[PDB]
Amino acid sequence: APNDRITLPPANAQRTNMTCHFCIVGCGYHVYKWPELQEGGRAPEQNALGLDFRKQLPPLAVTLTPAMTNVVTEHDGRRYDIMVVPDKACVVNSGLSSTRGGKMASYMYTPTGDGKQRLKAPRLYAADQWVDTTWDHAMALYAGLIKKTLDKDGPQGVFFSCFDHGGAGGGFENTWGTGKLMFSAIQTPMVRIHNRPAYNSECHATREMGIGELNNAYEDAQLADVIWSIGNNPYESQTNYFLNHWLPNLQGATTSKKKERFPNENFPQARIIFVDPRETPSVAIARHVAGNDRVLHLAIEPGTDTALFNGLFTYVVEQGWIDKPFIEAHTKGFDDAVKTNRLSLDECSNITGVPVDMLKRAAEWSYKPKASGQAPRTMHAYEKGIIWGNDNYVIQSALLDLVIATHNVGRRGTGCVRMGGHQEGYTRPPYPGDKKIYIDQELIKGKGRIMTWWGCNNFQTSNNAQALREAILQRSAIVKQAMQKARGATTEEMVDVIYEATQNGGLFVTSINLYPTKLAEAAHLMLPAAHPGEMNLTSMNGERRIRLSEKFMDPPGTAMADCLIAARIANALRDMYQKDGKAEMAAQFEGFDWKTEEDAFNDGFRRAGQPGAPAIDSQGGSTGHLVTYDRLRKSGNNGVQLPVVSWDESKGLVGTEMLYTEGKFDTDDGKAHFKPAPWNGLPATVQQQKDKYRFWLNNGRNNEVWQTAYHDQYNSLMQERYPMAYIEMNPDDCKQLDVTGGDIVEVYNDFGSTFAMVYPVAEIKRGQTFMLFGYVNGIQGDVTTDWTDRNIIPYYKGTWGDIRKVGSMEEFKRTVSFKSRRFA
Amino acid sequence: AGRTTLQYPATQVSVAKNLKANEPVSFTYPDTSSPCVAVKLGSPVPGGVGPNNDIVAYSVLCTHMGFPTSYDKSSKTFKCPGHFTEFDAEKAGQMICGQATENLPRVLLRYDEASDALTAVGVDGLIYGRQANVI
Amino acid sequence: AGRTTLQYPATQVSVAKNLKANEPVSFTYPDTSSPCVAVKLGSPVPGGVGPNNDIVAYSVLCTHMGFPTSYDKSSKTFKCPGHFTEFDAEKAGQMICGQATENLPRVLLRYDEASDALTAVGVDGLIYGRQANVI
Ligand SMILES: Nc1nc2c(c(=O)[nH]1)N[C@H]1C(S)=C(S)[C@@H](COP(=O)(O)OP(=O)(O)OC[C@H]3O[C@@H](n4cnc5c(=O)[nH]c(N)nc54)[C@H](O)[C@@H]3O)O[C@H]1N2
Ligand SMILES: Nc1nc2c(c(=O)[nH]1)N[C@H]1C(S)=C(S)[C@@H](COP(=O)(O)OP(=O)(O)OC[C@H]3O[C@@H](n4cnc5c(=O)[nH]c(N)nc54)[C@H](O)[C@@H]3O)O[C@H]1N2
Ligand code: F3S
Ligand code: FES
Ligand code: FES
Ligand SMILES: [Mo+4]
Ligand code: NA
Repeated sequence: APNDRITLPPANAQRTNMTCHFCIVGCGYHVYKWPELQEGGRAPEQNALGLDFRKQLPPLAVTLTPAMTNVVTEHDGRRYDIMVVPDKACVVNSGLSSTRGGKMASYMYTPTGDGKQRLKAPRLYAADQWVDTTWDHAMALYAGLIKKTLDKDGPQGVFFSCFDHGGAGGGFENTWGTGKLMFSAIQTPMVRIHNRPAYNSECHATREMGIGELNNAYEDAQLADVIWSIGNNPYESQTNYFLNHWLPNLQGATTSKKKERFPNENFPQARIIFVDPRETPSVAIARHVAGNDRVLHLAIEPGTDTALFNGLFTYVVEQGWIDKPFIEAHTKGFDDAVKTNRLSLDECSNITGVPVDMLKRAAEWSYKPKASGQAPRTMHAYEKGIIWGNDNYVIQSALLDLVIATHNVGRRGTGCVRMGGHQEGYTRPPYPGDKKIYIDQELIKGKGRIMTWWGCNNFQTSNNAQALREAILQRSAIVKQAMQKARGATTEEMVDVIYEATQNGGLFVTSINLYPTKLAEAAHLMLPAAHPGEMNLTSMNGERRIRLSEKFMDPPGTAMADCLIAARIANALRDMYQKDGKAEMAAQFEGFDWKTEEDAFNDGFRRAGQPGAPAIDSQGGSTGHLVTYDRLRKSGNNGVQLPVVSWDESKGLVGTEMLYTEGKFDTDDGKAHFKPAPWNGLPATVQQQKDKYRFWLNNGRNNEVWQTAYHDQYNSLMQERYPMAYIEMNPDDCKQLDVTGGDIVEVYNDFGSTFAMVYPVAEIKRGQTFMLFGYVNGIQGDVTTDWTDRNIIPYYKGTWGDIRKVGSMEEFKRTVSFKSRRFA
Repeated sequence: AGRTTLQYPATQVSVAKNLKANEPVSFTYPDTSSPCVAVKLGSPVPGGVGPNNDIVAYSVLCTHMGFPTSYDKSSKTFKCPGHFTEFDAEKAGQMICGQATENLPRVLLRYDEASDALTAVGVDGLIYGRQANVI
Repeated sequence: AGRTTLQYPATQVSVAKNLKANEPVSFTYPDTSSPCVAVKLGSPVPGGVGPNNDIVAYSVLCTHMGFPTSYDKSSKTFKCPGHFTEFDAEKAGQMICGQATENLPRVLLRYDEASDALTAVGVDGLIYGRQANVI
């Protein structure tokens, strides 16, 4: 309650390790837990922080606020203070906390806090009202429907959209549990991923070219001469990688270390290049830190990345700023790529809009040999501006070509890497189908009997989201109406009622989640899940560093770890089949005899590539068995970078810093493969929107807001600052539409209609906008198209629309700052 | 015992009419290790004090990791050089963008019409680097 | 002056094995004007202590308007003669029916296996008729 003090952890308070729940960087934290009616003393040796609160602390001594504290009430009814604070000795973050990780304590479950509306028990929409139901009933209904569908339609009738990521709502236990359930037991191919509408990858091209997307260390960002940030706003989206590794390089604090590693190499002041249509907070901050002369913002025309990289590739080849020995010994296809990808600087400039002098300068900084003879160490970092860009596959083809020719993989201070989104934590059986299926289109077209959203919310985050919602709400309603007729039915009769409604266009919808979410508008069944700290969980960050987040409290009510929900489902289905005398079907549901999450770790990550093991695709590789919970605990928040190379009791886990340092790539022949990258303009579907409507509807992240705001929607500070999704608009465009900060606009096109509050931004180009994605009040995705690349990767950043004033929200004008988020 | 509130001192800052529009005054509260600013904004804001209800005051220590922020007269914000947090002086220290999880703490001023005095009497929010606002 | 917690005493009640199933013991905590009961319930409950995790203790002052409640052995509840509030000894003082807005406060017991001792070390909830549990 009181805003002007905090309770210090006692010197002997319990302390556990926790990786941040949220973004890829995976900053390390400590959780202090102690009884509510104890506290630490201000003297440094009388509190667990070892800090002297008897007088003012200096800058950088601590990160501690009330938002980093809480009081939990456990299953035994006893109350405990918690404090969740960053670990000063963690190599990832060196004691830094983002505004998002900083709120972890506040977003732990408590009966009266921000977590108050956590799912605590199964919820059933019994035709015309939400009620609680038992887990046994829920499993009878859910497994009963799956069983009926398997028995009559086979697996093709059972649909999922499921996380494949790490951190909270993911990780190695959870991805294995769900993957084993969906792929080995049920054996359904009707599965999409949390952020993309098929069972596919963000990185098909780079992987096929032999370069897995997480190939370096965070230390490489400290060793680089030049950093490219491509389709990426890292201060906001990978905060502490940018703050703890990128900025020290720009500031000159890593120059010593470069020169120590490389005695005979010049290291100029580091420089940074951003390829982004939009001038972001990251551009502004880079210029404040390094100066204007060390930052190059290539403010390309939306969707022109391929043309940019083809023009750069062409130029470095014509200048001879490539590594010919490297290409000759370790690559295939270079000569072909030179021809297919040829594009002059003048043509490049005309397509991208970037002037020729700036294209040449980027190449000069990045690829022209240093005075000491070596090529610059240029780390090429990319994210969703090109992963959700104009033809995912082709852009990566174009970029990786430039990288391979310039030998910017496998050398320290280089890498062509994803910056990442969530943390990573994938261990799954192979996908069981032989084709890519656009799951959302299939649902819209009326296929499937049961759909489970598991740790995602595509109502807010699908492409073409309005078409999806329309269809799902309708299909859901058919089931609701069918259930309505029933009175006094057994569970088995209800299963039959619902099954029949699905033959008539219906769809049974389950959500497995922390919260009701907007999915509750269509769901029939919701199951409560547990997040890290309420469970043990393993995951890795953007340099493959695996850590254990330790359990320290109980979940709300009967919430359960997702891997144990998957075991519960499997065991229900098994029992049903055993009882029906179907031994062969029963046996498909074996191998879920799990009592704790660690069981799922042992069954999945730790079996990969082992004798007698089934086929398992794991980020841990075949040395995953060397990792145990205990060994991770002893490693601390530093963990180990995967893959593990050895272990013994005296040296602990020893891992891998950088990939591809010996020139052996993940292809048949061990070489890196160049690929053609044709420039075909924008897709027709997108070009049609652009031809009809005025504004480029760019979209993405805000620093303060995490994802679909599942926690933030309950946070009064978050809600005061961002009550509605906002749209950055050019002020001249604003005046033309007679809107200002805190007005509400409709944004629309052929695909849909949504709303935002207007946020005038001087740095936005005329005819361009930027709307917060994924949010709880004004869903941006309504106006994204259905267009996807060859692998069903959406162009989420590729849509145009018109904007119409709704009116002036005086309350937003009184409460919300519309001041500039670009620091100068 | 019996006491749930902190024992804040009452410190005179200045008289309101000495303050010029958008020209910050520096002072310490609630002790000499806690730097603060008062500023007359020039137009009324919620909870502003003085004759034009436009005077506001803050702890200038960033609530992220405690560097002293600087007041920017062009934007009426406090900017942190540490990790680029920026706070809105016209929105009770609302974080515009940054890495803090707390708004910039407001120093509560009494304005006495009788004397024209502005007195610091408390703090809304927790000042960086402290177990309690009053050490 | 740094302190956010109350200064509760540590008061020995008895040894656990002296307590008989469903036979309440009376004691005072945290001072002689605060009557309390401890009882061995006979079956484990959440947060119960002792060898069989079934010992619980409460303030007996009704949290409505402060009459001393009486323990009813047949139902394992505390009943208030004032306006008929009844609290569940098996559900951490949950009000079954009545006019209070707060559960019966639990006296927090440490049980030491080495000595078999039950010591009252704090109070969860606010005792009737007090500004703070510790006067
Ligand atoms: N227009 C547009 N759309 C986009 C994007 C874009 O750039 N533009 N970005 C895309 C990208 S990169 C992504 S990652 C997706 C995100 O789309 P989603 O995955 O749909 O969104 P999240 O908010 O990550 O969803 C996480 C959900 O899981 C729940 N949850 C949290 N922890 C747990 C857990 O332990 N267990 C379970 N079972 N549930 C849990 C939360 O309550 C929440 O409902 O959006 C995509 N959509
Ligand atoms: N604060 C915060 N951080 C997060 C998240 C969050 O919700 N909140 N979510 C996490 C997740 S799941 C992900 S995927 C990552 C995403 O992290 P990023 O991909 O860094 O973030 P976005 O904001 O989606 O998009 C990055 C940039 O793409 C640019 N852009 C748009 N179209 C184009 C184009 O055609 N080409 C190019 N080159 N650039 C383009 C946009 O202007 C934008 O600045 O962030 C993660 N980190
Ligand atoms: S605190 Fe969390 S949100 Fe990312 S920058 Fe660090 S892992
Ligand atoms: S210390 Fe102010 S933004 Fe980090
Ligand atoms: S005094 Fe106990 S019910 Fe009123
Ligand atoms: Mo993502
Ligand atoms: Na809509």
